[PDB]
Amino acid sequence: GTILIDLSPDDKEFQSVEEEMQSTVREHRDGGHAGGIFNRYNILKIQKVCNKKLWERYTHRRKEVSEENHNHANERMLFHGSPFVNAIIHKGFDERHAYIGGMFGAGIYFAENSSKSNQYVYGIGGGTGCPVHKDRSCYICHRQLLFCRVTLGKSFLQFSAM
Amino acid sequence: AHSPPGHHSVTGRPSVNGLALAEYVIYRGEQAYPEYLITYQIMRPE
Ligand SMILES: COc1ccc(C2(CNC(=O)c3ccc(NC(=O)c4ccco4)cc3)CCOCC2)cc1
Ligand SMILES: [Zn+2]
Repeated sequence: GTILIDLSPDDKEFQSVEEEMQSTVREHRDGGHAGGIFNRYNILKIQKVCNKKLWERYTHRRKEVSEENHNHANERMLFHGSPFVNAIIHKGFDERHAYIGGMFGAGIYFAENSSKSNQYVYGIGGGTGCPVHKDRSCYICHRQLLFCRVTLGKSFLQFSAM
Repeated sequence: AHSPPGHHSVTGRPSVNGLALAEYVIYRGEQAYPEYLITYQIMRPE
C-alpha cells in the first residue's frame, strides 16, 4: 500500500526537511564511534511516504490520545534511525519488533538530534558499520533515516544521566 | 512494553549534556507515521 513520492531539491518541503536534518547534528560522547565523524550530511534524496491505511491508523489513535489529554495530541516531527526502516515504511511501526531495552526501556525510539538517530542506522552502537566496508564512519555508503510525525500525548518526563 | 500508567509516551531528557536534545519512546506503532524517507551520506570534515 506504500508509495514513495520523490521530492525535488527546489521544493520548499525538501528544503525544510533537509534543514531539520542538517541543523540538529551534534557532537557525540563517543567521538563518532557509533555513527562516524561528521559535522553535516550530503542529502541524496527525500521521498514522501504515502500509505492511506497507515495514515488512517495514525489519525485514529491521535484523536484518542488527544481526547485523553485536554485536546492536545502533543504531535512532534522527529527522527528515527535503525535497520528496520525498510520494513517500517511498508508495514508501519510495530511495537512487537521493538523489544530491546535501551536507556528508556523497550519501545520505539525517536530523536530530536538527527545525529543521534544516525548512530543506530547500522544497529546498536553502529553494529559493524556499513555492509560493504564494515565501516561505521563510511563516507561512501548510502544511509537512510525517517522523519516522522509522532503523537506523544502526556509524556512521562525521564531525566537521564547523559 | 508499556508507557507509565496515565501516560502515552516517555521523554528522555539529557540532564548533564546541556547541548544534547531529547529522545522519545512510544509503545504503540499507530502513534507514529513515517512521513519522509531521507537518503544521505555523512560528510568527512575538511
Ligand atoms: C538492530 O538495530 C537496532 C537499532 C536500534 C535499536 C533501539 C531502538 N529501537 C527502535 O527504535 C525500534 C526497533 C524496531 C522497530 N521495528 C518496527 O517498527 C517494525 C515494523 C516492522 C518490522 O519492524 C521499531 C523501532 C533499541 C533500544 O535502544 C535504542 C536503540 C534496536 C535495534
Ligand atoms: Zn561503506
